[PDB]
Amino acid sequence: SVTVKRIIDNTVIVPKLPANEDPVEYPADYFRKSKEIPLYINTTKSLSDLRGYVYQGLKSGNVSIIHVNSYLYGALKDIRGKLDKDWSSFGINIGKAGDTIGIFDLVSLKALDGVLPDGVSDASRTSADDKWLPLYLLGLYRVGRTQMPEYRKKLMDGLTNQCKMINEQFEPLVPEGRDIFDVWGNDSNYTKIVAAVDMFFHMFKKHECASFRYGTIVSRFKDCAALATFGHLCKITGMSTEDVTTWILNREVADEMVQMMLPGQEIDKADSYMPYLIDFGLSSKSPYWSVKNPAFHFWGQLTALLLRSTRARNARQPDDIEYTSLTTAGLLYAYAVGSSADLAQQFCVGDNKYTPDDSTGGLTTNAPPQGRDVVEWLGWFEDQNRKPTPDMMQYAKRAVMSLQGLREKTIGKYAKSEFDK
Amino acid sequence: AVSDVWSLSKTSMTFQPKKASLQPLTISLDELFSSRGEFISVGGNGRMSHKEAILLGLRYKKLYNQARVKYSL
Amino acid sequence: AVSDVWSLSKTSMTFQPKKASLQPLTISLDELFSSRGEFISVGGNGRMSHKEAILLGLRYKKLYNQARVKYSL
Repeated sequence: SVTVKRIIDNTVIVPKLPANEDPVEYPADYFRKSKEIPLYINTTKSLSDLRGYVYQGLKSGNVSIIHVNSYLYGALKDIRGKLDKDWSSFGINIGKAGDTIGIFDLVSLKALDGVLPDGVSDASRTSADDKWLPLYLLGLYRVGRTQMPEYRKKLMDGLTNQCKMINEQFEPLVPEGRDIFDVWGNDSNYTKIVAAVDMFFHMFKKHECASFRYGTIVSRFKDCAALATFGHLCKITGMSTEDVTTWILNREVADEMVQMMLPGQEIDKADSYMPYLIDFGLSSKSPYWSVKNPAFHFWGQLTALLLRSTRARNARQPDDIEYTSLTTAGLLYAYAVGSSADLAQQFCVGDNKYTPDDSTGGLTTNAPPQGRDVVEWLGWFEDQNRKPTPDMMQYAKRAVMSLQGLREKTIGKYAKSEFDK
Repeated sequence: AVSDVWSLSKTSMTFQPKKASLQPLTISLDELFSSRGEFISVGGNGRMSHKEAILLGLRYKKLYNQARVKYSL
Repeated sequence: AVSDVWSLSKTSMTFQPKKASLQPLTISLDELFSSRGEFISVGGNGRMSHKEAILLGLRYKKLYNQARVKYSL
């Protein structure tokens, strides 16, 4: 290690900071000490009798948690799908070609409480299950994560998909309408239900019960916003995953990308457990969280913003990262992308243009590099005393100056404060 | 022309490109210097090699490192 | 005139049009360049050919690639 001494009297000082471990947990590590996904659902104590329990519990608030699990179970466990191709994930194969399979093929276990203190039951209940009633319960995980003025925007269509079947019925109230759904996300069995449903119909899309994915689709990749940022950055720049990574100019971002891309996580696999790594309890610390990739979040999102992103505006500004360096890297990358458009003929009728030999000339090279090669741009930047030019400053100023209604502690709020003054 | 290195201000150098399909960079001494006010300010002395006066003379156009990886400069 | 290639300023090249009914482009070195400061900054010296200086000469109005596909250049 490095030795530090004080100059005035030649004494040794050892700079110390409080330990900060807290490492990320990969989906593949779960399958080296376990081979099943435990789903503790209490034995179905009378099928039709449960439909009255939750019908009133959601009607006038305070519903039983374990009763919701069993009702969804005893209704969805009869949906069967014909396995076209073989299926495997992380070691355990859940079937093969020709076989029939159900939603709850993940390993079901039985809870030991039975019935929670008598929840208010209801007598008047006909065949409303399998139609619209179980679909409504799954879609309350979606509303249980949004607290902004968008909860009366997603629950809007929630009382439209249930009307497709038979009747138009609304359960939760106005004041304490959202104070009962955020509890559900804490119950690990409920998260395992909505994830298994979404995973099932992702395989069997042509089945008519796929419509259930209305309130289950938000689960797919819930804790993978860092991978979303990567995807978004590739689309907005138009360049490939490999070429984008070669534009990483900061060490902390490099660390995070290496962490994000660790081999053998089934990241690009079709039909896998990985997308639902928290909901299936495969991980308690997502390696694909934005919070665990703060530098890459900031850098990736700022660059996207400067390239006219609609999403990056209101993205969180992370704490405890080297803002000034990530800004320069982001400015240079965006300036490089922004200066050099694609621009090439795609179709022709008689004649077409080419220029694969003619690059410059010419000595009119008082201008930035031609393409998007990071090497040429780093060389060109080195010629500017590693300092952003009036041109880049202006470019970034144009990119932000129009922005309006920016929130505290967002990348939008940051960028404007930085480039427009 | 003064001084001792300003005599080679008319003849040009040819640098071989590093990329498979690219035009070779042709450069002369007076293309990177105005007269004497620019030549004395940067670091141009009387005693200089023709290559060293070109290489270290790459400042007026602001392209030393960019021409270093694009061409065999 | 100085340098060696500047003596070709008055005489002009004629470029054949690539399209049938189009008038040939007749261009000279005097039209493409200002006086001396413009010529001794772009890469034009005196060791060049007449064609090499004409092909480099497309810079004053910025018209190389436009004349490349329109004419037999």
